[PDB]
Amino acid sequence: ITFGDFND
Amino acid sequence: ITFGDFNDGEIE
Amino acid sequence: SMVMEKPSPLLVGREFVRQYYTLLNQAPDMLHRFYGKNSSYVHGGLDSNGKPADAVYGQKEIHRKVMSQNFTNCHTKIRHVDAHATLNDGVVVQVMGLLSNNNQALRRFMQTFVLAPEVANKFYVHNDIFRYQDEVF
Amino acid sequence: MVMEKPSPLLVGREFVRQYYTLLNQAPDMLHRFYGKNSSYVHGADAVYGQKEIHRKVMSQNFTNCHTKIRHVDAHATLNDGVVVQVMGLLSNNNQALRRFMQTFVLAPEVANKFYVHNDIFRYQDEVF
Repeated sequence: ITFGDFND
Repeated sequence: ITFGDFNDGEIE
Repeated sequence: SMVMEKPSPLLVGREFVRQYYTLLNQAPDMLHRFYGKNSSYVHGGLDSNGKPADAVYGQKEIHRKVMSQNFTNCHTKIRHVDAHATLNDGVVVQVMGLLSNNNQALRRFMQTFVLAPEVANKFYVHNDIFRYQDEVF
Repeated sequence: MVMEKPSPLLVGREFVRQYYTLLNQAPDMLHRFYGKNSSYVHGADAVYGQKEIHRKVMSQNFTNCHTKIRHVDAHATLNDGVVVQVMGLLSNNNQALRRFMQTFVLAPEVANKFYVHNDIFRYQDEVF
């Protein structure tokens, strides 16, 4: 669902 | 380089 | 409330490829945030004497080479995604499809990723190899 | 006597050369390149380890494989392993050349000796 720097 | 399972020589 | 089984490397891989290429349509000037440092990156192209361009490394030198490729309305078609568990907790994701930049025409490409763990259950891009066919064939 | 230092793109380029030269000299020995818990994905589903890879390679009746490799990309990866992407053409049984992508992840075993842990392969022909 989420990768890297990204914030769910 | 040598790879895997082969003795130097029979690689080529 | 409901608890479901964790995604499989094949499912993790296709879902990254999905997230990746839609972002590159929506806002490619964020695409560097999939990468950490030590992150390989080449996305096609040729150099001076006609040979295939070389790689850039690290989250920041990616954000530079990503924006000189000025992406605009990237319409993309994945025909195939194949992904498997790797060394450590990683995933390698061979990808094949069709990318179109700047309303220029569709071009076939051949891509490999390596997605690596960092929370520890989050995945980042450690390597990314992309190549158009018409620049290599 | 004379001493230097090594390289990923060099290991990657070295390995390829040998992969596709043994692929023509003796496919019946292509398996010895791989270790335990390796993946062989040819075309389709995966197979694992020395014995099964050897049997899948058999079944595909590689006979007189010729290759033209057009570009090799290699980069160090996790374990100080190496990830390679190759693009080029393969022919089999004296047929005509078919454009192919192949992805190797190479992993260290012993001093200075790599083994293949993941091997995905597909042709242009039956993708786009």
